[PDB]
Amino acid sequence: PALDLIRPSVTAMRVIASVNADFARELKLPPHIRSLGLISADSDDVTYIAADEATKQAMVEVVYGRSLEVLIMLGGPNPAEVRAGLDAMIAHIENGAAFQWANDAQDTAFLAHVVSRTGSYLSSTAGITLGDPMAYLVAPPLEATYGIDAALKSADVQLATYVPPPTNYSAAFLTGSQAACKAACNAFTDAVLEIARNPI
Amino acid sequence: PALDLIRPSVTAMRVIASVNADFARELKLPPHIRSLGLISADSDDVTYIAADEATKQAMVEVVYGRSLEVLIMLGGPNPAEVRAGLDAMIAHIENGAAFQWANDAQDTAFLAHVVSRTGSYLSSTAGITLGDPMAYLVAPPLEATYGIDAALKSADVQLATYVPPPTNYSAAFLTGSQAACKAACNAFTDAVLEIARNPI
Amino acid sequence: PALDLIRPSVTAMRVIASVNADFARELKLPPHIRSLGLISADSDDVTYIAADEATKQAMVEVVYGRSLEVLIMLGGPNPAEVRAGLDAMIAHIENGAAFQWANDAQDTAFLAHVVSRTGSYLSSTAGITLGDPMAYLVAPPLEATYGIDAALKSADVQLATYVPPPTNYSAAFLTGSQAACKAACNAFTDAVLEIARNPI
Ligand SMILES: [Zn+2]
Ligand SMILES: [Zn+2]
Ligand SMILES: [Zn+2]
Ligand SMILES: [Zn+2]
Ligand SMILES: [Zn+2]
Ligand SMILES: [Zn+2]
Repeated sequence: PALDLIRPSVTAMRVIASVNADFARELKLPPHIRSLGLISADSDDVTYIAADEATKQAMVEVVYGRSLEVLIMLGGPNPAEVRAGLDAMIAHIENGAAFQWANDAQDTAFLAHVVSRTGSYLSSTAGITLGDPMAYLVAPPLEATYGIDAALKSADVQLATYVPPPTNYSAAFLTGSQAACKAACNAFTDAVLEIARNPI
Repeated sequence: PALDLIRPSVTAMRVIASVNADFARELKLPPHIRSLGLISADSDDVTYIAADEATKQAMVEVVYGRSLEVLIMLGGPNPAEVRAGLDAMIAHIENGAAFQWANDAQDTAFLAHVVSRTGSYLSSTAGITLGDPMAYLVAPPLEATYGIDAALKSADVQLATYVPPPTNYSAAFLTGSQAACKAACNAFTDAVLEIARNPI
Repeated sequence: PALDLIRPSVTAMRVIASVNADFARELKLPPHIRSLGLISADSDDVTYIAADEATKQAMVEVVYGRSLEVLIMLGGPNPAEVRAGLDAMIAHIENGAAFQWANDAQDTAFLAHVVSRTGSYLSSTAGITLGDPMAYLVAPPLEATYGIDAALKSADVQLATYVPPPTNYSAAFLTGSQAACKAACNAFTDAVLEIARNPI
């Protein structure tokens, strides 16, 4: 209704304890990576954030990950490090960051979370130092653009990465400090809400 | 009765997460191998084929394996790679290659499977390139010899390894292509069946 | 009553598959150690002996461990080696070495076990060769001192480590042979029992 979460979910899972010679290659795989985790899920950005958050709890890395709703192949040395990694992705997936509705009619959904310590997945899919804070904002395009601008007019932050909307949602990440990351966040959600009630 | 499978089974299992200094030695163990998998089973050849098939799914290798009905000690770096290995052996053991009866009286049992991509266990217990196809034929001695010959007179194949029968069954492996590996296979089973009905 | 065991127990557990950069450091952690096991328990000495006994079953080592009743952080390369390690600590904890009562009134408790092959935890918290036998004697202070002396007057053994009592119990370790380790052990328990009935 208001800002009620949207529990995302895990739809499939499977570990490949020892990726083929020929697969690791075509796949373009560091030598050190012979184990593999396949995770899929519904929300992309909420998985993106998991992939990230499991790059900190197991020595793993996101070999891959795009919107289908998703797929994230987590790479690691032995399986036991990609397990803990997957088992974490789930955990940050089944109960962590979540979209939210922006109207009551439940038909215009947004996403304002703060990543306080980027693991290696977004530090990198966004010109950043590993760990720097971040504001991951996802909303419908138009609802999106207007909200960033606001975002920005709200805190000393910068666009930390930005090809625009053309997810069928605009997403964007803003760094700066981390409180400022938060206000910006707040202000993103208000923007997007004034429009979902009355702009749109 | 006819060619009804003979489900083999797993009788025991145990991982040794960290083999003794002194055991690894007497055992003649590569340094890289400190974990160990003990598997036992009934059918030998069907385990042999598992040992093989788990050498492809976990970075493991068959440190050992002979007919007792069996024992296969799988070697690996950490345990988590010998687990996935054992868990696979089982899987290819509880539901994969299987002996079959050759008479109806259920008392003369054979084994004709095709290993399309040898892992490192048989490529090696048979002058071969790693992965080359293969025809693993097991049958009572006499039923055995007559059937190979046939085997051979059936497809362009070669004996890829062969000390003869003297398992209480003759076994033998034939390489060549892989279709030819199959006909040879077919022709092995017919041979062995004409005798189990009427030669024997 | 007499010498009835005192089952110790495991109160908490948790694996940290990938210890922080900054934690491993402050913690003073070999590079090779990125996985971590936290175990806690009631009896200290009985955990001490586990920590030890799991240093032999998984490639792990006791990064830490003191009396609180306890905490033992087990260090290892991947998690799969610290798991097997923890799972062993438990096993030698839930069913192995155990305190015992020394009176019937159940209020003066002792501990006489023989560690026949020290792993790396005590070989080292006691000038010893890795594996040398050992006699780990824990008893109330006074009950303690009198009993060692006896200990010693009983077998050719040596104090293998000794800051005295000031556990709220004196503990001490005696090496020598391993039978002699045992008599010494026996004689420690009698001593401590003559006093728990009548000295004390
Ligand atoms: Zn594991
Ligand atoms: Zn948030
Ligand atoms: Zn595992
Ligand atoms: Zn077959
Ligand atoms: Zn494991
Ligand atoms: Zn004892």
